Amino acid sequence: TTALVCDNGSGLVKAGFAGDDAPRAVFPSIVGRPRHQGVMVGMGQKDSYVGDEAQSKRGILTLKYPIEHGIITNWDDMEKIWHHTFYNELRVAPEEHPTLLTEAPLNPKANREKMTQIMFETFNVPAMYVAIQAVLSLYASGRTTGIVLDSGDGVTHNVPIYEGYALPHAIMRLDLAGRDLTDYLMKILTERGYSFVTTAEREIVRDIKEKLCYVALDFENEMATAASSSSLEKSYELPDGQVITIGNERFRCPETLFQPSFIGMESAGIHETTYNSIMKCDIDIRKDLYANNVLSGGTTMYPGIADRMQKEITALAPSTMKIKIIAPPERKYSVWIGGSILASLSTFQQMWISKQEYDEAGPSIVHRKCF
Amino acid sequence: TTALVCDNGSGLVKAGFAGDDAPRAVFPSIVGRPRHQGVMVGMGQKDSYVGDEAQSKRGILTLKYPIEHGIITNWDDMEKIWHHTFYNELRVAPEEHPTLLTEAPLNPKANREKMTQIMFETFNVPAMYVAIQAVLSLYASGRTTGIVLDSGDGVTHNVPIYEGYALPHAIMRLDLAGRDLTDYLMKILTERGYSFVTTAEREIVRDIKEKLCYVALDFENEMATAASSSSLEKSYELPDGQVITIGNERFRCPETLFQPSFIGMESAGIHETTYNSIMKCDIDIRKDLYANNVLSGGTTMYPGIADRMQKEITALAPSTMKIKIIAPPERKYSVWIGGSILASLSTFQQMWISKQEYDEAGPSIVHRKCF
Amino acid sequence: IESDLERAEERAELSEGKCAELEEELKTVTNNLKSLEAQAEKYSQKEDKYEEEIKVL
Amino acid sequence: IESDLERAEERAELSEGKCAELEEELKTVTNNLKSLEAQAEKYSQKEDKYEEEIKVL
Amino acid sequence: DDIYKAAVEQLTEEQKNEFKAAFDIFVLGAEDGCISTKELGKVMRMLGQNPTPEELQEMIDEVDEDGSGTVDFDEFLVMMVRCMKDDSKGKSEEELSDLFRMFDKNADGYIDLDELKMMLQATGETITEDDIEELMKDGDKNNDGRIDYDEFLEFMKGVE
Amino acid sequence: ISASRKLQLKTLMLQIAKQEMEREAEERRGEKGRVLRTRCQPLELDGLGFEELQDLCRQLHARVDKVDEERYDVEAKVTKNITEIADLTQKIYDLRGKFKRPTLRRVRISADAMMQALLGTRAKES
Amino acid sequence: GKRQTEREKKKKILAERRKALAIDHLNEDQLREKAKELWQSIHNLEAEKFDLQEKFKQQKYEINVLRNRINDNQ
Ligand SMILES: Nc1ncnc2c1ncn2[C@@H]1O[C@H](COP(=O)(O)OP(=O)(O)O)[C@@H](O)[C@H]1O
Ligand SMILES: Nc1ncnc2c1ncn2[C@@H]1O[C@H](COP(=O)(O)OP(=O)(O)O)[C@@H](O)[C@H]1O
Ligand SMILES: [Ca+2]
Ligand SMILES: [Ca+2]
Ligand SMILES: [Mg+2]
Ligand SMILES: [Mg+2]
Repeated sequence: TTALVCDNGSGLVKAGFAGDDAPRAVFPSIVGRPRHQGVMVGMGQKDSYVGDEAQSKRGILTLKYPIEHGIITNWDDMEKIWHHTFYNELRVAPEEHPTLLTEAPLNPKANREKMTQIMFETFNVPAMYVAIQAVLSLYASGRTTGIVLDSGDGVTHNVPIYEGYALPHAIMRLDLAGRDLTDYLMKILTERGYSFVTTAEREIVRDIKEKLCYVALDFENEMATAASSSSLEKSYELPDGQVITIGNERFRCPETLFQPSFIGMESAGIHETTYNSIMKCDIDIRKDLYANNVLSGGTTMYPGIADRMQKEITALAPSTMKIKIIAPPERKYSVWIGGSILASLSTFQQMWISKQEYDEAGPSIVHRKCF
Repeated sequence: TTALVCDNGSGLVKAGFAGDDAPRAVFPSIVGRPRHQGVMVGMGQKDSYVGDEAQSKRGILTLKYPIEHGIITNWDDMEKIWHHTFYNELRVAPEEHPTLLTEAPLNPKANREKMTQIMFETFNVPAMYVAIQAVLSLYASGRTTGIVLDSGDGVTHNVPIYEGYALPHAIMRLDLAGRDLTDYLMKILTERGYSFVTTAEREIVRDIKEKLCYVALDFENEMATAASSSSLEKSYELPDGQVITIGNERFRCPETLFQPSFIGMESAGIHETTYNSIMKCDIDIRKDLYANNVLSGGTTMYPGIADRMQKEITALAPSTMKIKIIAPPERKYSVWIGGSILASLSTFQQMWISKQEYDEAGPSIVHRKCF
Repeated sequence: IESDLERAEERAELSEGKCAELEEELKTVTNNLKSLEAQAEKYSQKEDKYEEEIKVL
Repeated sequence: IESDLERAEERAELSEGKCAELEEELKTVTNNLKSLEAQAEKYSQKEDKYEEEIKVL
Repeated sequence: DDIYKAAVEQLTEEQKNEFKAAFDIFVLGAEDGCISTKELGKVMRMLGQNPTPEELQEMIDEVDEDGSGTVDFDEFLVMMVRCMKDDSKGKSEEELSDLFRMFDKNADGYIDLDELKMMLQATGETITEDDIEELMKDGDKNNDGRIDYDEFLEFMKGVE
Repeated sequence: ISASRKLQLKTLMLQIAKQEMEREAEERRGEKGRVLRTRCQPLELDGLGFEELQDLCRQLHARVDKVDEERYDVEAKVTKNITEIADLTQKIYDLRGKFKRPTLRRVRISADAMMQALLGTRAKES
Repeated sequence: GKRQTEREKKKKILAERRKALAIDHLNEDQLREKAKELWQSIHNLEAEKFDLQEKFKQQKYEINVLRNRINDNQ
């Protein structure tokens, strides 16, 4: 039979059968209970709208993501999300399909063990396998080397790989991602008068960020230009009218990636953690990693980031090496495409964690040889 | 058995069995004791004529409404009105019929508790339920969202509802209604020479208001036109002859709705309390409320109000949203039609306040789960 | 006529949504074209420089 | 209501025309982008050969 | 109702004569011959009660193929059989669902036209291709060709 | 065909479908009985000493426990299906119900009943 | 304790569904009687299992039909 390539993610759940080009169903991972009282009788009001249904009734819900930073903080809601994904968005019972979840690097063990225990006890799948979210993004590019920066919505991690041999001592995981950029944008919008507070209006600020923000090639020059002319002010229409005008908030929101001091984080930007991740590698594979830097994940879709990052790394790196940044147009679904490719391989067909194996060793089987 | 859908109202009591299209008996709610001495013996003169009987002998009575502004100020008279409604206008003993009263929003608790205590002790009904007068008017329109402006004769209230979930923090109740318009019309008629003082002549002024007054589309232009031409002066024949001619009093009486400063009230008109009630709602359901504005209640029957209100709201609201005002021809009985529909539902059949429940918790049961 | 109006409104809404999506797609692809053209110009310059280096060495 | 319905249908027709034009633009730009991608690949091969010759010299 | 409509469609002497005698009694003010709306209301008022004329007008024009305020023959039969509900709407929901799921041999939740016409052949009743088209168009609400259980019940209304 | 004629046509259609359901259920029962006969195979009892009967009892108890766990599994599946079909039926009702409130009239009595009330026993056919 | 609830549920499935077996105290003849009783029990249990399978099939069929009707109406 065919395998189910699910990809929990944090912000958008992407799923679909193995062997295709794009995920079949992509929908936000939010579960929102209603918060008001409700007076109409017999309206058929449910107790929790999940997935894309709660992005249409969000006016009277309190949306809450069940995955904070890669890790899962609310297991009941995550179980509800998985149940919805299997039964309503794909309509395939899990009793007859292997599953291939994905997990960020350096995550707590208990999260992974609970994930496998749920998949084997509640949904009762035949066999499931957990894979690191960066190796798949390297599969999708058709490479076999390269250092991949997978800046998702929950957590940004940077896994270097050479000739198929991952370097476990050079993984640099940073917890700045799309959600923190949304919060920072929502916080700097208040400098013009627009106040978004409700958890429903966070979605509106996310839409503003997606449609308007861009990464500046040079930060100081843009700050000077936006403060003199008015060629940058782009307007946007809220879900009820009252258009708003975003000035130099456009390139200040995604600039947080390269200067995490804006949101008070100490660490260095995504332009310098890649160079540090390279320098921890051996001295003889640094040229190949320099030449095959891969971008993935949703947050790396800002217009103009593949040039800013290249300029920064070229500034840091030695002058002789060639710096090349692979930015495929299908960046958002790169991890899932790689997952489909991996699940479609014949050599991989014996790596699944078969159910009888789980019955013999318990949920701690995932840390064992079947990784 | 069938349920009795009574609707106390303030000015007209509307009642009838559940499941029909129109109330069976509609009659003014006035109780008038005779005031003169009376010399004929054996004429069979009663001590209090209630309902529609006191609108024919009103020449020698002192009519007094038992409901001032939604609240009930004279419980003995209200009990008399209910007794008349049950026994003479419907001729069904209440011992064998559930009842569904209606109550304005934000009313004193003691009023509701006394109402249920009367219905359970004096009339001894099997089960009664109290419902908010605006949710029913929303039932009758066949919608499930929308913000309903129910401008009755006692009190005007504006309850917004979305997807069946009422928003309790956005109810704007204003105490200007048909009765204050009658008093203001009676007060401005004195500018031509016609003086109505007696409580019986208030009924004549009410008839004048119903038959002649209309809401102007633009107030200043109408004031200028009525002061130059004479195309507006419509005449009306009193109950004894001596026709009267109403000039620019025609559109000045109902204009008080949009400018409550005329009768000295501070608050804003019904055109601006609706917009304020909308703006208190969440940012994502404002479009639906804009598109589904519902009118109900008797006082919204003035010829030309559904255009004036739409013009005013379109002036206030953002230019992109579409403003639509639902004004069904059966506006007056909209609340009662909705009450019939609600009482005819199968899902609602277990929400009644059964008598044994009242015996166990006292009259304070109404504030509890059985709302 | 009211039902007809509702149908017209929904058709217009769908058409506008498709128009917005096409606008976004064209914007993205045009940005890609601009970036690639700049890269090609720089590459021609680099190629000339490399040939000069070959000759001198 | 009739006047509003007529205006809505006219709006829908205009939006459909705009969508058709956008489709045309998108396809044209896509073709141009593919051509320039091939050109850039040729640039890359030229650079590789020049680099190798430079190393040898 | 279901028996009465069929009986009065091609009735013998008795109940049609009863209807004629009812009209003969109704001539006390209303004598239009073919019962119009005003004569119908006058008859209902002279009966001795004041019912809501909405039911009367629904009987007189709603079920009609004309709706002209007058009373036809089969239209009056529908008026007579419409006071009660004896025709069991073409079986019950459980029976209809069972027959549709065995009808849905493809288990797709819809009945394609091919299996529809094959089942119609399996019926063995009188054949009427125009009636087949009418039933299909009753299933052409969204006009997807296939007929779901909703439209199936829609043209199964009153099937006795 | 007349309207009544096509109503009778669909009535015969429903009768044919009901007969098909009857034969479906009959074949279902017969084939499932045969299949159980294939699984639930009678075994010899006589001629066996104590040890053989004890071993047979142990095997039977093990199979009982196994098929009982399997029955629990299939019953849980059946319960899930019941819940899901109930939810789907309720959703169908919501999409095509509730707002279906008809003209509930207590004055349009049955033509026979109304005619009798206004005339005595004149209406006796319907 | 919900996780504990499901774990004790499946534990009771694994344990209580097994019943009390007592055949050694039953003599050769009583052993035959016990074997017959267990034989009937297992055969009836498999009959229940097959009926559950068929009922689940029919319920899933109806679920498919209702969901398809929902898709048609939406
Ligand atoms: N076109 C875009 N432009 C800018 N940011 C985007 C765009 N699309 C998505 N994002 C950001 O990326 C996030 C989605 O990232 P995604 O790759 O789905 O995370 P995950 O790894 O959990 O799947 C969104 O929250 C959004 O903030
Ligand atoms: N046709 C009409 N035109 C103008 N005003 C009317 C009309 N009918 C009723 N009214 C006003 O509305 C009042 C009746 O309102 P109603 O809806 O009966 O109040 P309630 O909510 O108490 O039932 C009357 O007092 C009258 O002033
Ligand atoms: Ca007619
Ligand atoms: Ca079919
Ligand atoms: Mg990801
Ligand atoms: Mg009222």
